[PDB]
Amino acid sequence: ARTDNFKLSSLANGLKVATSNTPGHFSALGLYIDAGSRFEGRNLKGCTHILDRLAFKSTEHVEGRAMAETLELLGGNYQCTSSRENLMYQASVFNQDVGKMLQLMSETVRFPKITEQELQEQKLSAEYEIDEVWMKPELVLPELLHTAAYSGETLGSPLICPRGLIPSISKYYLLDYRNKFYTPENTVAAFVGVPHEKALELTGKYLGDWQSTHPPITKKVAQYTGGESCIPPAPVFGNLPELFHIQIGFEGLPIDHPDIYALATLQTLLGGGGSFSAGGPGKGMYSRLYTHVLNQYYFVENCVAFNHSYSDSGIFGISLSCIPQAAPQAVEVIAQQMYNTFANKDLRLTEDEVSRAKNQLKSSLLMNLESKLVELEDMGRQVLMHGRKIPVNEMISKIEDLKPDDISRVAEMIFTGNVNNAGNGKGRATVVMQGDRGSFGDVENVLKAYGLGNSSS
Amino acid sequence: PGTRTSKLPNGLTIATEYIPNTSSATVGIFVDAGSRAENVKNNGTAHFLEHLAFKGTQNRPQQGIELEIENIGSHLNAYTSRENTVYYAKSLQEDIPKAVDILSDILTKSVLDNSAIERERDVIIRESEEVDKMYDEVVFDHLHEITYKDQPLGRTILGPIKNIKSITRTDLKDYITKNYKGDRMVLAGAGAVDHEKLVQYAQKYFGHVPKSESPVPLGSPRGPLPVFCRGERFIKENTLPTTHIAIALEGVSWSAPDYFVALATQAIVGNWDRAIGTGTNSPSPLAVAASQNGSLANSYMSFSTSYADSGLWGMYIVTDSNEHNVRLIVNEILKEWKRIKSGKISDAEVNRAKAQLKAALLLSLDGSTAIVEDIGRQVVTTGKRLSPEEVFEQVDKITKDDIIMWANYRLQNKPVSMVALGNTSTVPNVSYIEEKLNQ
Ligand SMILES: [Zn+2]
Repeated sequence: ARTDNFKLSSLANGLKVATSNTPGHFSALGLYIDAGSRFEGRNLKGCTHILDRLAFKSTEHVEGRAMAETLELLGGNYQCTSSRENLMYQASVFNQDVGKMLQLMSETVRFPKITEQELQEQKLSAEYEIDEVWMKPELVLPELLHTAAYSGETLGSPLICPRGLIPSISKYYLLDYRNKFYTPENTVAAFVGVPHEKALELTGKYLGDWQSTHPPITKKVAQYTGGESCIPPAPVFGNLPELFHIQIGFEGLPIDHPDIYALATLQTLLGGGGSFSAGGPGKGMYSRLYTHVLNQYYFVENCVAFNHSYSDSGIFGISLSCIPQAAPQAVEVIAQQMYNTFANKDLRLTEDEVSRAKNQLKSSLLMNLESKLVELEDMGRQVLMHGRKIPVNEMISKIEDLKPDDISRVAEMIFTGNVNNAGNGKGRATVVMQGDRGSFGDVENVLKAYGLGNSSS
Repeated sequence: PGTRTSKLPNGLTIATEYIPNTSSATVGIFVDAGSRAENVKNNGTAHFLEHLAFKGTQNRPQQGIELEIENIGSHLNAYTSRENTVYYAKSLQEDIPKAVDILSDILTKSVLDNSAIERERDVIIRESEEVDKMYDEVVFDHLHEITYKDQPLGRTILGPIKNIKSITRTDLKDYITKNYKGDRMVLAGAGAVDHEKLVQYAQKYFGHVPKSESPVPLGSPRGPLPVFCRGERFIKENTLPTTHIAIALEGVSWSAPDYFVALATQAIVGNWDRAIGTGTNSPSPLAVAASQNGSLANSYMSFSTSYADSGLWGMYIVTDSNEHNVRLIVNEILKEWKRIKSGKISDAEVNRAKAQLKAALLLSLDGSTAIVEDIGRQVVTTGKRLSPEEVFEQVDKITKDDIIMWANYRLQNKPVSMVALGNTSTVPNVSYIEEKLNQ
């Protein structure tokens, strides 16, 4: 807003244009589209990923080879990625190259050709990618977590495309998706280190005459349901140890919710990680999950707090990996930690805990923001979501003013299943795990035994 | 606008770059030291110190340093290279001074408790066994050993197991006493940093550091230039699935006038991976040959390593121990170097290389941490910091001719050293390589 040197305006076609910071050694820019796996429904499953893998191929006014070569000559520092709520084209380039990069981006965003050959390539390649993804627990568990938390809808619609659905992703469906989401009114052009005036010139020049297709509005609010699921134990390799995994969460908060900073502090206060944790002081070894779990139980090789926060909902909870032998204890170990954040009169959150968590949160946010690309992405998404960029000062203040009771209040709200988001979610826990199901015991009974969750509407 | 510099009475240099609109920063103390300051019996000490620096000082016990950094959200880290010893911190701007304090405390007032010194011996050994599983690291450590035969640069950073077991608290304090001089160190900062205040704090917390009795400016010749020794070391290991080869020739030092030209030439040859390709829209003739008729190898990687007074430039190759005749891929690499020497390279590939280099050197200077890294290393090994704009200029002016010249000087009638690990039976000789290369 102010020290940011943040400026925002719109083109006649609704395209928002956001700039921030001052001149520097180089610049960053990107096009942000309010699209993602949560909007695919069942009909466009996997379209978001294929379009992003199709980014920067041939366009109406630029041959494929030329596109590739010009992007190399620009430094090659660009990318298109997408997730559940985002689809973005970003790059950092030298100052004199902003216009050329914006042109290439707008070409692939407005006039992609999507030839049979380019599509067939990305599809063939997507199958291999999916096969590999399913072997990585750090990617699979969170996928199972979301799917079960929303019963396979919106935020729980598969982020990893079902392998068998890839071959039926046709140009027709890709065009249908583009005609629904690639519209100026659903897009943001952001720039770091580029004067607002220049940005408006370049934007109007390349995106100004872009027109909406006025598609049917298809954006459903996320409805948290909670749920359970378990997949078979992973294959046992060589010297690598066998581990079971479990993730337990409850509906969290929207990224702009008033208690979001409190919640992020809770997450930092719990912290956690892998029993190895490489790095010098400051890594967060005095977080509760390290202290009360990692240091106490080593049949536990990993324990960490997660906080997935989206536009209209979120999932907050704890992740735990352990030896098959300890599986029977997982649920309770996790339940105890959640309980100890608010319902244990003798393990209340201390001034020291909260003060440290607070500072570490301020720290990681501000330090991550040292990168232009990060300032860029954060700005683009914020504007895409509520058309405004929260100033740093405000963010810091809201965190510095947090007090233990704030953190305790939020902990209770979350673990009690008492969050009331627009989707009006159930207070049921989400429990997802990999290993022999039996090995985890009566999961719901242990959670109830601890007063976690909510059973009556 | 740019990098501010100040020198302290004891010789310590303070280099800084303010980053507008930031509330955090990075401060690091860089010391001209590392493993190259050790001797055969000394070898491994600098790294040992690195580990003990977090174990306790005359002012803060171990858990006191940890808890203090974590309560304010800072981060403490360190590393040892063949050339330097570096400790650095990341923290909110409010904590810069506390940062400088701790850094000085850790570097100069470390307890070096005898109990700690013994418990650590095992940790270093474990670390050593882990590197033994990183074949690229093994090959390059051996390459340094034969190329810089019986010289400082030829020793590894961890040191021999023998030494890891015999290093004494005396060795440690001796290394500290001998090397930690103000004229041999740089306090670098970037982000929300006031150059003036940081100089004061430097004086306050680092002023007590001894001056050398024979001060030399940071970028001046340590002494006799390292000498590149031609040689070869075949390390037969038939159990390995992949074979690893590094071929090098004398390279360029940090301050060499042709430094960027050397990097440009490295980028022109580039890299390749049997599965991924080149990371380029259009592959060089080498990459094409490598991928043809079944593949000649699993991957190759051009490299250029620099030191204040020397450098190594070459190719790292990984082949399938059972499927590849190493000789065939080496032939192609030499052919590619000869293509450059013969001038048969397009304006396009030169421009592509310069663009890649500029990006790699400049777009990567993003956070305060990467910037401090560049400030510190440049000043501590060179005596100055070329600015991003100066670097851009140095690369932008490179010509096809500069490159052809550089290859003809460095890759014609010059000595080469080589190291190979794995199925050594198919690996060609060093004189074989020179013959084909100079041919
Ligand atoms: Zn180490």
